[PDB]
Amino acid sequence: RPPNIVLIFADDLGYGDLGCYGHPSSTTPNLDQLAAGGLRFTDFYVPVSLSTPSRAALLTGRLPVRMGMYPGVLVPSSRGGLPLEEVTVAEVLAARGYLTGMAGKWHLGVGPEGAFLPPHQGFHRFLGIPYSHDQGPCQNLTCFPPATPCDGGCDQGLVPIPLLANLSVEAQPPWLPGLEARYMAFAHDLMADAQRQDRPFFLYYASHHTHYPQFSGQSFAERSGRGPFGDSLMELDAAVGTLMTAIGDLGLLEETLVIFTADNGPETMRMSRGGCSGLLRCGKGTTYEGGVREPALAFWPGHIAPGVTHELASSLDLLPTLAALAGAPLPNVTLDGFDLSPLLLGTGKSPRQSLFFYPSYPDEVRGVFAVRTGKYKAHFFTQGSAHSDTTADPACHASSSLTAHEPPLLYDLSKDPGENYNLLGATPEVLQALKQLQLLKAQLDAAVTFGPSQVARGEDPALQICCHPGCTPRPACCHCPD
Amino acid sequence: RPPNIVLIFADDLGYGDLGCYGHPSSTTPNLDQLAAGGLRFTDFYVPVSLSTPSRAALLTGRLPVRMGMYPGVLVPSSRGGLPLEEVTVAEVLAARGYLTGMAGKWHLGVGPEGAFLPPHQGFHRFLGIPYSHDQGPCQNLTCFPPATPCDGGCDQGLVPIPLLANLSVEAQPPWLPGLEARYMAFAHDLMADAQRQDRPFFLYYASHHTHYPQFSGQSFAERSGRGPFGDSLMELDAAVGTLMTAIGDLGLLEETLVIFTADNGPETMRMSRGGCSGLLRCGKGTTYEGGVREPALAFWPGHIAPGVTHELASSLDLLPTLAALAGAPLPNVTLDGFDLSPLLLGTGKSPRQSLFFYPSYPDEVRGVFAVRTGKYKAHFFTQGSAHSDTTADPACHASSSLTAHEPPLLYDLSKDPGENYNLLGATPEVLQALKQLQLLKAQLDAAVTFGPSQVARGEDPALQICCHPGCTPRPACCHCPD
Ligand SMILES: *[C@@H]1O[C@H](CO)[C@@H](O[C@@H]2O[C@H](CO)[C@@H](O)[C@H](O)[C@H]2NC(C)=O)[C@H](O)[C@H]1NC(C)=O
Ligand SMILES: *[C@@H]1O[C@H](CO)[C@@H](O[C@@H]2O[C@H](CO)[C@@H](O)[C@H](O)[C@H]2NC(C)=O)[C@H](O)[C@H]1NC(C)=O
Ligand SMILES: *[C@H]1O[C@H](CO)[C@@H](O)[C@H](O)[C@H]1NC(C)=O
Ligand SMILES: *[C@H]1O[C@H](CO)[C@@H](O)[C@H](O)[C@H]1NC(C)=O
Ligand SMILES: [Ca+2]
Ligand SMILES: [Ca+2]
Repeated sequence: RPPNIVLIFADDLGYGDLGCYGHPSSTTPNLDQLAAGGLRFTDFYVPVSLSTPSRAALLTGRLPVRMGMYPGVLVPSSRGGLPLEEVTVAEVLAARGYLTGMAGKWHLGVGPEGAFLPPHQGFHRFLGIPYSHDQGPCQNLTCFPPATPCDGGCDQGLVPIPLLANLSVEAQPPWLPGLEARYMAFAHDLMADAQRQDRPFFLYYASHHTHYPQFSGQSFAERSGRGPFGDSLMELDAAVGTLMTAIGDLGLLEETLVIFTADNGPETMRMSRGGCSGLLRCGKGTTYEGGVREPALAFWPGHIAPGVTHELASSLDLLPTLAALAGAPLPNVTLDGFDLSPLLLGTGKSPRQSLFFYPSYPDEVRGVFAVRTGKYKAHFFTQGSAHSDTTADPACHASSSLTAHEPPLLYDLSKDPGENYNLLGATPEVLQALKQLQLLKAQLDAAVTFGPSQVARGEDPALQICCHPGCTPRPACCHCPD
Repeated sequence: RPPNIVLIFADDLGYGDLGCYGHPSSTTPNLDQLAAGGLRFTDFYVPVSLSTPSRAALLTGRLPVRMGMYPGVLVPSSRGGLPLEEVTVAEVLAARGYLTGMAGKWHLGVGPEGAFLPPHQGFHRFLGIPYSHDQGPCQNLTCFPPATPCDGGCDQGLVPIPLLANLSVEAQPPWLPGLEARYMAFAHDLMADAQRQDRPFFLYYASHHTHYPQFSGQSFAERSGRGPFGDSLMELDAAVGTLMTAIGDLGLLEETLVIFTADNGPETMRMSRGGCSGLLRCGKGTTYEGGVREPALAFWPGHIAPGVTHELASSLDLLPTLAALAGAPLPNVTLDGFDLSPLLLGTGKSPRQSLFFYPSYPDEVRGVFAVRTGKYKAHFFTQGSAHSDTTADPACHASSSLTAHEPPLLYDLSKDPGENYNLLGATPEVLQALKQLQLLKAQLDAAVTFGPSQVARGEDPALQICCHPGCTPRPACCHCPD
């Protein structure tokens, strides 16, 4: 019997935000305990530093450029989305007899009649927002009870963020100081129903937590010590605790695999209300470590022994790994990941030796921006980001334009994870690594062909989810609070 | 019966170097275990970001400017040193019937006939170097076995670093790839002798570890994964393990208080061979967090319960704390520290509410550079440092000159520990904190009077420790290897 898989996916969380990663003010007890009793990756990566492309890779196990998930991210009125021809991790597990369920952020397309929503991609049940919770006006929305408004006002001229139950609206806009609870209830029911049916479950919990605007329930409002960002993180942390308690009540601890990760680096433009990359450089939107190296925790009593691993792992590896753990056969399409089960179970080492990073806005001429092989990371092209502004490092700012590098900036991450000292700024070891890194790039650029841009398919405001069909005057008239 | 006190003092170690503090490549098993089974401070500080002044504060529990321990640091031919009129933590414990012993770096003066050496300051036994191990030519010295030279060549035109046994030379220069062992042996004997005499011991272990040049024994050479700096840290870590094993063999675990800390931030000019401040800003030589906030661990089974504390603590508090734990009466002189025993034992909170930081080169006109009260830290004067060069942040570089600030740069460390967002760049809470921080500064500048500069007393090459008295041609002729 395959194990119960619980996949927690954080939004805009940095490498140095969790307590178990050394943050001085963060409050993350549950996550610290999960790490204390399980594997903790120090070198877990994501191919792209943005929500849409990153998530596209997690579910499909393939580089975002293949399925046209570029450039940037999808908006509410986007005409495209994650292709149906694509096979998600939910689809492979469902065929294996898994009760699949997703709670939270999707951001992988909505399309016409909701053709791109979770129910059509392999999930049995679904409760959450079709995209980032800031993609819709929030001037009047309350982020912290009793009545503390969400700063910034969010994306204007849009229909309020809808809380969809499968394919139909449940609220619009939902009550943020209580949206988390709805997810936990949904999660507990999914597991309970799965238990009584003698059927394994799969909970993809894509939290809105630590993405702007920062929100929370009265239970965490001003309780972290790190302010708004802290309270939001404390809620995400508590959500992990409740899921563990629920699994504990059902007596599934040793029969359930829990995994925690985030989609991309910290949005430092949010300043004190944003995440922290720690010692790593830059953040969200950039190909620097701070934006692509995400925290990761593997928990599974009696199977995954507690410790810390410095071995190379990526979000592209989850699908094949989970498929191997569930006995579910891998899809026909070429995956860009590996089976990390040996590493998790402790029977061997990780088969991942190289990592490829693409920019927020890729093209077939420049190709991959950075490649890592072993402890060496080359930067063929560097670029800053608006998401990584307000930092002391000028390289992260939007001011820093796309500059090419020949020879590339070579960094030894084992002794310089902060990417401060360029080696080629020679040694037989270094020189050999260079020729290797240059060849790996050329090989991928030659093989990988960019799939048709889904984002370039245009926008149509008629695709915006409205609570009252044939409403007037749209989109403001689309309403149905709690 | 008072507890056995073991004080491990690291040299040039950053806030983000230990594994338990989130470093991706560091290997520090013993220290990670010590933290896992004891208190771990997230807000432990030092008044000055340099070796000499910092150490002067640890032993005396008073601000370095009081006893004239400025400016900069002491050199081998320095005419001055830590005043004998000063009462060290070794002196108060010795009177309480403690077998005191120091192993490692002193850097608190040597003087004429060695009038400033440890034996005259309260230590019964002593084995170590009178100052930084880089203060003397190292072109020919081997840092890593079998025959790997120390890079940089160190301070030229000086007598080789002497390994003193109390007041007399034992080696010059000593074998670095084996200097650590001599310290451990000395430590084990000190504890053993103390045990049989039914007398409590006090081991001040001031390691040379993570200070340049990086050295190690064959046991750790290329075994950390972080290179030279890593190997050096791995040895320091192992040294902690052996001291614990020794205490375990004597069955003193619950009767011995172990404390680990460092004197100042990472010397980032050493680049990949230097420390890491983590998410904190800048490093050694600066008043920024990266240079004054040091890691700290309190271990004591059955007394100090494992956990993490965000409460304010300083190296200035150790003397009064240890004196309270040993029942030893505090000296007549005014201490700038507090008794942290309630915090350690868990019977109460830390009495420390404010922290004052002085620059590498202070003066009575400008006074304190930065003051912290609660979660707010004000910067009345900012300055970079050569020790903090080669970083991406321009504020740390030596290029950044001493600039005044009116109103001061106000930072909320609870939500901005990286000191990126100046609040005064207003709010009743903030505005009230400002007037408070401004008053605290003015009060200290008015009260504290700078003691006569010991460093300004001049240099005399005749004070250099020579193995062969009346040698020729000095100082090169002063030799006695192992
Ligand atoms: C999404 O839709 C499915 C049906 O397509 C719902 O599943 C049923 O849910 C009820 C409880 O509400 C169970 O008693 C049924 O056994 C479920 N049927 C199946 C086939 O699983 C699901 O609850 C819906 N979820 C949301 C959040 O709307
Ligand atoms: C420093 O000097 C003291 C004496 O002033 C030494 O202490 C004696 O050491 C021997 C062992 O070598 C013991 O048997 C004696 O009992 C010790 N006497 C006292 C009064 O403690 C000490 O060993 C010397 N240490 C170094 C490193 O030179
Ligand atoms: C709140 O104000 C905004 C404009 O600032 C407007 O878009 C929204 O409809 C208003 N809603 C309510 C409930 O007042
Ligand atoms: C080694 O060379 C240095 C000069 O580079 C000199 O100071 C030292 O005395 C020499 N020692 C030996 C043992 O060769
Ligand atoms: Ca994201
Ligand atoms: Ca030092």
